[PDB]
Amino acid sequence: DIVMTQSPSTLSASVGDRVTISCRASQSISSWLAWYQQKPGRAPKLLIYKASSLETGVPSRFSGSGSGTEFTLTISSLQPDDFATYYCQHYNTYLFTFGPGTKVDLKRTVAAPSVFIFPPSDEQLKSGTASVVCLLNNFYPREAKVQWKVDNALQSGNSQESVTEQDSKDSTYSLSSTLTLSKADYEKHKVYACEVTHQGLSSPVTKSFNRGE
Amino acid sequence: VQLVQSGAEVKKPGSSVKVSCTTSGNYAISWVRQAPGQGLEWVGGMSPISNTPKYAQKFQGRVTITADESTSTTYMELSSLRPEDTAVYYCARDLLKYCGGGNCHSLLVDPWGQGTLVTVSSASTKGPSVFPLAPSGTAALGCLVKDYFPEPVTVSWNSGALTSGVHTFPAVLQSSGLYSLSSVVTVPSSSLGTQTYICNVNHKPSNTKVDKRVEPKS
Repeated sequence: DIVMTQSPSTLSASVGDRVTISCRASQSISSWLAWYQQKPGRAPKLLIYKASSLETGVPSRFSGSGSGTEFTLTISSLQPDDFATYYCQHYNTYLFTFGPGTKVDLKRTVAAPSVFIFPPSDEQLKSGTASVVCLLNNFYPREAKVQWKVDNALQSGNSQESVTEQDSKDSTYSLSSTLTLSKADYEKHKVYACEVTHQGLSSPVTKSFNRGE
Repeated sequence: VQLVQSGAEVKKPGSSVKVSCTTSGNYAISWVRQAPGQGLEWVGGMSPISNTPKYAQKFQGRVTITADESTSTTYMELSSLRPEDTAVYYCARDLLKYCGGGNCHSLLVDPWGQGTLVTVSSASTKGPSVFPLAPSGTAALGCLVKDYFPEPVTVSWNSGALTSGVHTFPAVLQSSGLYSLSSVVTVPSSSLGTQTYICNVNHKPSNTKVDKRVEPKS
């Protein structure tokens, strides 16, 4: 019944910034709202309960506000430890229900990806499959679009992407997209291309090869 | 204070799993899971008011939570397992914290357990195939580490002598049920053909180790 939503899904900010993130309940939930912090692959930590009560031991730069359907979490001066995902949560005697989370990453200047394409190896082809890999290296911000084109035809459904965590030195992301085809399908076409759209690029960048060259 | 959890499990689809949480000096325990790439999802727990179980609607009819007070242990048994049940399952104490107007409220309070990974899969343990991502300023090259189960693999370059510029991507689960990952490195173009680049892949579950030299293609 009760649906918790959060906005924005992502926020980029600098150390020292004042950050505010929002949580909405689909119906009034009084002050029955908590906020949790989670770092990747680690148990979350309770920050705030009763909408505005700081949990014991939590740094006072965190505060919460709101009642009813609209709630906010504010960090008065964002610190290095605070890059994380934040979840709100409604609690009652029968259930707990979490919002979807807001991920806060570290702002830096825009950086366009360096793009590379890799044909399948002859060794993999000998076993009947072709993996074609497109690499986007060291870019910021995270939003990026990869489109595979095979003899100009836009591909859908036959690729998977993976992204690194933000780099601890240069604050960038890197991303791989892998197009997987059977050997027989791979041999039906000639031109394999990865087209990358990113706001650091005025025009999309395409890397391509001709099969067998 | 500590919540000690049982260990990681690989379970076939359709089967059931029973995960445990034991307190270190009795509390009401709740279970929250996180599937790969997804948010936190409450599963169910013992109520600190009624000392009886409460379940999220999505799992009602498929999860049973029990507690043996004589061993300070609470159990979550999830049946008819599906691929989307693959997740880290965390336990936490559900602790009555405050009251307002005669109504008292409980929260999931620190510390949580470390989590238990439940992987729902029919796949058998299998080591990867390793293929080169051959290089064509700055050049990129890499290794494709394909078709292994379960996670993880590790990848190093030149037996650890090459670390700068390396990105080893998180694995993806393929439709086949096997994992795949690539590891890439950027190097000076001028070093190609004089220097030797080898990826060292280790998959401990299958005790497989593979070294693959990555060179420009003729």
